Amino acid sequence: RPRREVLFFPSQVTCTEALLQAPGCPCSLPHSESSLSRLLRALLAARSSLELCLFAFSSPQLGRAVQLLHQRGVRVRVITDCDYMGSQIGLLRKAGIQVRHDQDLGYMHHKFAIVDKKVLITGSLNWTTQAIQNNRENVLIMEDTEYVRLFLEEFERIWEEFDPT
Amino acid sequence: RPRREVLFFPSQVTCTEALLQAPGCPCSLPHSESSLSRLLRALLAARSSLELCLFAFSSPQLGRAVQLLHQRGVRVRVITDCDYMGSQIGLLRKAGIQVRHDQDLGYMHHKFAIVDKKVLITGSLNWTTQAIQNNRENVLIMEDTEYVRLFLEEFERIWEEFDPT
Ligand SMILES: [Zn+2]
Ligand SMILES: [Zn+2]
Repeated sequence: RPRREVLFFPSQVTCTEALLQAPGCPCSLPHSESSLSRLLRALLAARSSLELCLFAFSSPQLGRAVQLLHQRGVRVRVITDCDYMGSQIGLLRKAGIQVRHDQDLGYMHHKFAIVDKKVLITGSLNWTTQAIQNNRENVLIMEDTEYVRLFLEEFERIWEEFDPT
Repeated sequence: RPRREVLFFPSQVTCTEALLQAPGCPCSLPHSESSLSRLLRALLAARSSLELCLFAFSSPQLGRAVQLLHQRGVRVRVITDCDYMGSQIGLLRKAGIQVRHDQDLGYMHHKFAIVDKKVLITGSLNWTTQAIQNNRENVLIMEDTEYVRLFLEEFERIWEEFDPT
């Protein structure tokens, strides 16, 4: 019953235009699933809340997904290692998504996301196009109440530590 | 019944001299458990096989643990991103442990270990003293037959790809 998946990267290059509600498919890419499309779908399943705790976040596809969730009324909170001050984090911040951050020293090295306080997405993968398309990486997607509890506790500790006020 | 733990880092600094069978405790460090001691114990529980697939590996404590397992007759196979050509990987290689490697370009970005084809240890953590003592990181320790199967399959694919012959 409970979701337990693992995605291995590098991801196959596939079309995500419909998934990401592209404005305006006739493209040449495969229209089938990949590790990236599976990750996107896990995130886009969010109806209530998304916590993101990511060392690095520059993927425009993943940025678009998070944008759409914010536009849908999902409560999005993001922690990254760098403040990123046309970056994705810059665009998320401009859209009104709360982003808190570390010293850009390497210290905040988690790569996880929590969807609706019920699904934990966690791996070796930094959310960058370079890593997604080129690196050997893993991302776990788990509906596990204890892991979600413990990761949400960690998230909230880091969230409060980085409160700009 | 099945093990499902998560270790969060940075690790408390605690004594590991007895655990790592130090030659020759009167030290000033706490003699209690930490995220690092828990990781060490998970590895040292190996009786048969250890597969390590690690972006970076420079921790002398973790190096010592792997050494001891090799000396105990455990079948140790290591994949790292860099060839490391007094490094830990150098010392493991000299001791007769088979190490295979990537291009030192960032591509081999996993941070996992498989103990006795039954426990998967996987996280955000690179096995370096700097990361262990300073970074916010997670390491999962899971007795999960499907995750172990799929991670062992991935390991073997990478192992064969990097066969020096
Ligand atoms: Zn298309
Ligand atoms: Zn001691």
